[PDB]
Amino acid sequence: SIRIFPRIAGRSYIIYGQTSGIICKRMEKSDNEFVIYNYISEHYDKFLKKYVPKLYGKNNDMLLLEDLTYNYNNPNVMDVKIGARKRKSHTSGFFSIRGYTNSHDYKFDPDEYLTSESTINHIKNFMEAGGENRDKTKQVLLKWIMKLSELANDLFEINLKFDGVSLIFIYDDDCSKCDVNVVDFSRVKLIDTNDQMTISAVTNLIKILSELADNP
Ligand SMILES: O=P(O)(O)O[C@@H]1[C@@H](OP(=O)(O)O)[C@H](OP(=O)(O)O)[C@@H](O)[C@@H](OP(=O)(O)O)[C@H]1OP(=O)(O)O
Ligand SMILES: Nc1ncnc2c1ncn2[C@@H]1O[C@H](COP(=O)(O)OP(=O)(O)O)[C@@H](O)[C@H]1O
Ligand SMILES: [Mg+2]
Repeated sequence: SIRIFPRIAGRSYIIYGQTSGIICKRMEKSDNEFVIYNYISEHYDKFLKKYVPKLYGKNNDMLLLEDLTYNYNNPNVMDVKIGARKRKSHTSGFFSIRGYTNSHDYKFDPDEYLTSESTINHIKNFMEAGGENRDKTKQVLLKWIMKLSELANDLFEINLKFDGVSLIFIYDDDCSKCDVNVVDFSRVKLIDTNDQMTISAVTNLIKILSELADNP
């Protein structure tokens, strides 16, 4: 019957679709996530196509979403919250890592406030599954930098407050494939300017990933 999806973070009920390449995410409190997918579809379709998993449909309170992990033999996933948290400040100042594949092995704790040193170490821990080939992990980082730098650019022209949105970083163990996408629109709001807090989150990650890519 029901196969639970292996979430990295969050609190939402998420299951595999009965069909390949789909995940079903329950909207717990309101349909606001659906309203925001549809708004972005009508007002910023290009943003939706570049950065956001496909919404294929709705079944009562379930969103049918593209499984970002589907085309991977051995996916490693990191969830980084880049939008404002509800009440708390960010564990790494401009963003909060919420989890990653194998994080329990490094005693990662999502409640722990981190220094720059510990933040960088947790991202390094996440890259460990990618093996010893410096050149291949560096190509993963550069492709993430490529898409995040375009996202930061595009966000200047989008009049949404991306409260609670996450970045889902994915790379294959063999480092042949990687991506990053924006998920979780449940608390996103209309506003009459751009979201400088969320832009600062992305530019700060671009800065951290760039030092990792340039490390000797
Ligand atoms: O601090 P946040 O905003 O990163 O964390 C929220 C938390 O989000 P998440 O960890 O499920 O993504 C849950 O909120 P929802 O995203 O589910 O609405 C927690 O329930 C929420 O606590 P609360 O809903 O009981 O206020 C966390 O917020 P808070 O710790 O800032 O209060
Ligand atoms: N489209 C997706 N494809 C693959 N994994 C996803 C997708 N959306 C969410 N996830 C997984 O589910 C987790 C929680 O997703 P999110 O939308 O942030 O839900 P919540 O509202 O519970 O925080 C993420 O950390 C990630 O592991
Ligand atoms: Mg979330």
